[PDB]
Amino acid sequence: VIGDFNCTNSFINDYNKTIPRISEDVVDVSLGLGTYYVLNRVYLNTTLLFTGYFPKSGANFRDLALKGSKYLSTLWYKPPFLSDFNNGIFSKVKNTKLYVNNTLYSEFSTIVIGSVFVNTSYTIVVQPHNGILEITACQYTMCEYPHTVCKSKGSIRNESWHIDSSEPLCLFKKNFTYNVSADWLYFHFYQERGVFYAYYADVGMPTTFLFSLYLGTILSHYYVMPLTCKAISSNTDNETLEYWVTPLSRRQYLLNFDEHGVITNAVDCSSSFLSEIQCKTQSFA
Amino acid sequence: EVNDLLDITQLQVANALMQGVTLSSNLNTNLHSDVDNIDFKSLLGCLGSQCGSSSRSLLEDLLFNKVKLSDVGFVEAYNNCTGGSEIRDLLCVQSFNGIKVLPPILSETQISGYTTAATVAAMFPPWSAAAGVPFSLNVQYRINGLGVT
Amino acid sequence: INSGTTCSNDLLYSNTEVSTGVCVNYDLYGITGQGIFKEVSAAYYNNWQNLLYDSNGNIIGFKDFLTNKTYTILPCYSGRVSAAFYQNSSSPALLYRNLKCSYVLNNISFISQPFYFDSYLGCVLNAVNLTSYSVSSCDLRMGSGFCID
Amino acid sequence: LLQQLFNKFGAISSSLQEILSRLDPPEAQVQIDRLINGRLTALNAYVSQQLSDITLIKAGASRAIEKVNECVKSQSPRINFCGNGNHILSLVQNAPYGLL
Amino acid sequence: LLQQLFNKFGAISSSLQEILSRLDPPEAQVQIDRLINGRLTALNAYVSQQLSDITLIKAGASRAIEKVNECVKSQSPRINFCGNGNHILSLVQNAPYGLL
Amino acid sequence: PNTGVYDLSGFTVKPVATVYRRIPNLPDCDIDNWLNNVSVPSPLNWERRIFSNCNFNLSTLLRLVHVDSFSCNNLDKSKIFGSCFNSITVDKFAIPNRR
Ligand SMILES: *[C@@H]1O[C@H](CO)[C@@H](O[C@@H]2O[C@H](CO)[C@@H](O[C@H]3O[C@H](CO[C@H]4O[C@H](CO)[C@@H](O)[C@H](O[C@H]5O[C@H](CO)[C@@H](O)[C@H](O)[C@@H]5O)[C@@H]4O)[C@@H](O)[C@H](O[C@H]4O[C@H](CO)[C@@H](O)[C@H](O)[C@@H]4O)[C@@H]3O)[C@H](O)[C@H]2NC(C)=O)[C@H](O)[C@H]1NC(C)=O
Ligand SMILES: *[C@@H]1O[C@H](CO)[C@@H](O[C@@H]2O[C@H](CO)[C@@H](O)[C@H](O)[C@H]2NC(C)=O)[C@H](O)[C@H]1NC(C)=O
Ligand SMILES: *[C@@H]1O[C@H](CO)[C@@H](O[C@@H]2O[C@H](CO)[C@@H](O)[C@H](O)[C@H]2NC(C)=O)[C@H](O)[C@H]1NC(C)=O
Ligand SMILES: *[C@@H]1O[C@H](CO)[C@@H](O[C@@H]2O[C@H](CO)[C@@H](O)[C@H](O)[C@H]2NC(C)=O)[C@H](O)[C@H]1NC(C)=O
Ligand SMILES: *[C@@H]1O[C@H](CO)[C@@H](O[C@@H]2O[C@H](CO)[C@@H](O)[C@H](O)[C@H]2NC(C)=O)[C@H](O)[C@H]1NC(C)=O
Ligand SMILES: *[C@@H]1O[C@H](CO)[C@@H](O)[C@H](O)[C@H]1NC(C)=O
Ligand SMILES: *[C@@H]1O[C@H](CO)[C@@H](O)[C@H](O)[C@H]1NC(C)=O
Ligand SMILES: *[C@@H]1O[C@H](CO)[C@@H](O)[C@H](O)[C@H]1NC(C)=O
Ligand SMILES: *[C@@H]1O[C@H](CO)[C@@H](O)[C@H](O)[C@H]1NC(C)=O
Ligand SMILES: *[C@@H]1O[C@H](CO)[C@@H](O)[C@H](O)[C@H]1NC(C)=O
Ligand SMILES: *[C@@H]1O[C@H](CO)[C@@H](O)[C@H](O)[C@H]1NC(C)=O
Ligand SMILES: *[C@@H]1O[C@H](CO)[C@@H](O)[C@H](O)[C@H]1NC(C)=O
Ligand SMILES: *[C@@H]1O[C@H](CO)[C@@H](O)[C@H](O)[C@H]1NC(C)=O
Ligand SMILES: *[C@@H]1O[C@H](CO)[C@@H](O)[C@H](O)[C@H]1NC(C)=O
Ligand SMILES: *[C@@H]1O[C@H](CO)[C@@H](O)[C@H](O)[C@H]1NC(C)=O
Ligand SMILES: *[C@@H]1O[C@H](CO)[C@@H](O)[C@H](O)[C@H]1NC(C)=O
Ligand SMILES: *[C@@H]1O[C@H](CO)[C@@H](O)[C@H](O)[C@H]1NC(C)=O
Repeated sequence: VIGDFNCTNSFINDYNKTIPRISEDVVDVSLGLGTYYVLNRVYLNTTLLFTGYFPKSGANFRDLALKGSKYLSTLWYKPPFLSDFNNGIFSKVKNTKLYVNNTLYSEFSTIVIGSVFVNTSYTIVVQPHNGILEITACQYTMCEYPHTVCKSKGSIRNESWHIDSSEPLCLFKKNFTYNVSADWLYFHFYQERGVFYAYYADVGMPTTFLFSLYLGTILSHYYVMPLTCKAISSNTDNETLEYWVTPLSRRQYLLNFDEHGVITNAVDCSSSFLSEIQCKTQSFA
Repeated sequence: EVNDLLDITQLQVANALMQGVTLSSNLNTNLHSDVDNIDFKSLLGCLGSQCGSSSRSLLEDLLFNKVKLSDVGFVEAYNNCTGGSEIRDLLCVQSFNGIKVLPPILSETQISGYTTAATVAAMFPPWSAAAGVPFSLNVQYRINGLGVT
Repeated sequence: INSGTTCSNDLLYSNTEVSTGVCVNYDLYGITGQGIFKEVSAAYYNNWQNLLYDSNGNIIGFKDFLTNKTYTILPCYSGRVSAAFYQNSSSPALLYRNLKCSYVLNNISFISQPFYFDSYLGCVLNAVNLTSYSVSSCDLRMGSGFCID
Repeated sequence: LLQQLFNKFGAISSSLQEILSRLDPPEAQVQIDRLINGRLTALNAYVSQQLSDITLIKAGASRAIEKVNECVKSQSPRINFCGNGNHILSLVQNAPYGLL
Repeated sequence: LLQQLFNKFGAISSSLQEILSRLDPPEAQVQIDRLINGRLTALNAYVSQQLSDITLIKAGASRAIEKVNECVKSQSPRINFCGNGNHILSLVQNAPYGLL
Repeated sequence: PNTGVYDLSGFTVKPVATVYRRIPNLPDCDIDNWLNNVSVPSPLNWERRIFSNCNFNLSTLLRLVHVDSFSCNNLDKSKIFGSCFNSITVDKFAIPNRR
């Protein structure tokens, strides 16, 4: 369903059908959390009335993290979980931590964004590698149940979301580094005019630019890829995987840049009447 | 055409302030700044035979300092555009895309002189701007005409 | 051939040719324009920013990620000339408004003009400096109480 | 008026150098025509607004000429023209873009 | 205004007879619409300029009416209104588009 | 013409050069880090590597390995410097002298 090229056949336990949750936290953009710096530009001691793809003030999340022990449902690959990429997504990802001889191992789930996920069109995969984040925009040949594996104390299965040992056509390939000891990671992914844009941050702040990528097509689907590990749950040291997403919308925000260029305040110009007054006069007072 | 009309109204206002005022050749505003214990020093620029006509009064200086982009501020704004001289101003980016402001045909020190002469014409012989009589006599007759004895 | 990613990067240099003080094209990280560069030290770029902007939407500075050096960008000069032309003459008189005559004789015109001076309005070519004289009617009014006769 | 040089008006970009370096000249004219029409529309609107401001400026200049001639240069038997009535006299002074 | 009928405005020609005798009715609409838009923009600009000229004409008409009422049909205690002041009298005469 | 003051256009500035920067996506190939390898195979069991999805040029290559000749075939030597291929497949081995 994700990819047609079949990879595995065992452990297709089918009966479990749990749903994505709904959080108890509205996204609040008063202190920058929910916004981003404008590509690779600097602004000093100003207010900017910026139109871009932002979240909506007062909206809730959906957890899409899936942890299997050894079993893989086909309802885990359904439009309950295979969602759509209309304008974009703002994401809040929990950074799970394991310890083998008191050595830190970070882990969370990877993410695929594409249209039909075959070897005739470009899909984007963002994948963690324990303090290293590798982004690859290529023509992968996706598995039927694309899934991942943990690497500290691993699972029984083999990590197989593609078998494409030929180095296929890649439009983008890069590596980035982040904090292993971090608590959350925030991610912006959107698309506009046939170009893909991506932003990330690890400390709670506005998210910083990762990359822009000119394609020419329109991505339509994304998927959080399910992980399979050894021991993370409550009988263990109480680790829990989370991946919260909220959609994006083309809307207007008012940003405040101090003299070193840090976003100190933002205003969603349609939350109230005072926000409309603030945004049409381009001032916070 | 709009700029021609602005030049014409500037010349008309300058014409009305000077239409029939006669002054003494022995005046000197460094010596004669007042009459009748009424002080006119803050209204007068300079005039005479040894001053140098580039002067405004006290009131005119107090008003021109609180407004930056006057006819002189525009000129010294555009003088700084070759190099920016800090980094940047809006007026140099405006003028480099074809939007300039021209100076008027009469400087504002000239209109300062024309209002100096309209002031001094009412305080000394022959009192041209006071209907021939001296200043405090004119005030007396004007208050008399309201119902005051 | 001619379809793919394994590209030869040479016929698309990326040298250290940040030549300040002159007007040059630029294609900086997607953004195109022309401008004048000037080397500086800046303290505000992070490891993901390479262009400086203002709230109007103009690009005003940048940081070359080949040399870790910061620069500021200024607009290049564009303007007109004011030609005061009297009938049956052979050449007009020229005013470059708000420009020093050193800048005009160096960076604009290298053509033979033996007469020039630096007036309050700019640089005057093909005319004599005779501001001590004065006139009461003029066809060629230049602004701020000056004229061409 | 200067901020009108950043609108696209239905074209792919607002930069002329971007259009002339990314398209082919039969397809570039279709984009430059939209920018030309939008910028000429902006200039026509500015020129009409200047033509309407100059009429108010001329009305004020004529009344200032009249107050110079009949409250400063002389005094007139009108009531409530200068001042408020019980008006005695009037002086004049030069001001940025006018007269005090 | 008559010289606006020779502009092309982006079309292939400025003649309507040339567009209608060389193209097809789906293809000639694209060319006739550009001429229509350019000529209607020309007419709108002319009408805006006429509407702004009429206000200066009416201000001159009001001052001519007032000079007839108070320098010609009678004589006024205003100083520096007509003439120069030392003004004695004034006559009026008919002129093309006005009054002497 | 009559007497007047006219506003004549002058040519004002011309840009001297071009500047360029693009911060590339893909990673280089480092062909010369393979062509200067130590263990050179013999003409029975020559190697081959497929350098694809990276960036390269020629001048740093052909001055960082001690070239003695570089011919071409079905190609022009300056058509490398522009274009964008799809992969490159370098096969090296040592040479026995009399053959
Ligand atoms: C880009 O992506 C596309 C995917 O969209 C890739 O294309 C895929 O390539 C696969 C090859 O790796 C291929 O898998 C299978 O193809 C073989 C050909 O199958 C035909 O011929 C058989 C002759 O024996 C015939 O039996 C078979 O019929 C079977 O299937 C049909 C349904 O398709 C049934 O109705 C029949 O009843 C029967 O069951 C086909 O007609 C096939 O032989 C292979 O299977 C054998 O090998 C397996 C591994 O060894 C083994 O597990 C299996 O049991 C068999 O022994 C092989 O699995 C995909 O079919 C093909 N997909 C499409 C849509 O074309 C493409 O390769 C990729 N490009 C690149 C460059 O990566
Ligand atoms: C990004 O970093 C990863 C490691 O986190 C690199 O992957 C390694 O690549 C080498 C050579 O290809 C292999 O020997 C290792 O086994 C790989 N490690 C893993 C965990 O896969 C990758 O090459 C880097 N990519 C870039 C573009 O820097
Ligand atoms: C040829 O390509 C080489 C590729 O190595 C270029 O050298 C690189 O320049 C960048 C820019 O600073 C450095 O980050 C790399 O480290 C350089 N490579 C090496 C091996 O040091 C070189 O500039 C190119 N030259 C020409 C003429 O095209
Ligand atoms: C410009 O500054 C960057 C720092 O942002 C330098 O990048 C560092 O380079 C060293 C050695 O090359 C690495 O060990 C660091 O990890 C790099 N830092 C980062 C953040 O990547 C870069 O070398 C500097 N360039 C010059 C020419 O001085
Ligand atoms: C030269 O080529 C050989 C391949 O034959 C490279 O050898 C590899 O060396 C690493 C060393 O850690 C081994 O782990 C690999 O197994 C070797 N590869 C093979 C195929 O045997 C060697 O690294 C190359 N030289 C350089 C400088 O890269
Ligand atoms: C997928 O492939 C495996 C072996 O490659 C085979 O056993 C299995 O039946 C295939 N499934 C389908 C649906 O073709
Ligand atoms: C299996 O699904 C049921 C209902 O869909 C749910 O209550 C249960 O928690 C699931 N099993 C596990 C192990 O979560
Ligand atoms: C902050 O912005 C104001 C806005 O004009 C400016 O005056 C001030 O200089 C800025 N602060 C610094 C430190 O530059
Ligand atoms: C931890 O220590 C044990 C024995 O001391 C060893 O077997 C194991 O591999 C170690 N783990 C790591 C991650 O080094
Ligand atoms: C995973 O791979 C290993 C070797 O690569 C193999 O021994 C094992 O059987 C594989 N497991 C599955 C479930 O395929
Ligand atoms: C982030 O990394 C820095 C140094 O790498 C470290 O000092 C800091 O504690 C890290 N953040 C957290 C939340 O641990
Ligand atoms: C983890 O959860 C278990 C189950 O409630 C609990 O007993 C244990 O104390 C927890 N760990 C910590 C460090 O609190
Ligand atoms: C009267 O005249 C003298 C000299 O002529 C003068 O100093 C004085 O101020 C005048 N006083 C009044 C009340 O006019
Ligand atoms: C013009 O530049 C000079 C020199 O930097 C400066 O002193 C002056 O204040 C500037 N004037 C304006 C109007 O910016
Ligand atoms: C001066 O100009 C007039 C144009 O009206 C021309 O007829 C006349 O010949 C000119 N005189 C000379 C000496 O060229
Ligand atoms: C003007 O020319 C001089 C040399 O004659 C040169 O040094 C200077 O950089 C030029 N200025 C500009 C702005 O091009
Ligand atoms: C122009 O002439 C005046 C007076 O003759 C003199 O003061 C001034 O310095 C002269 N300026 C130049 C640039 O010659």
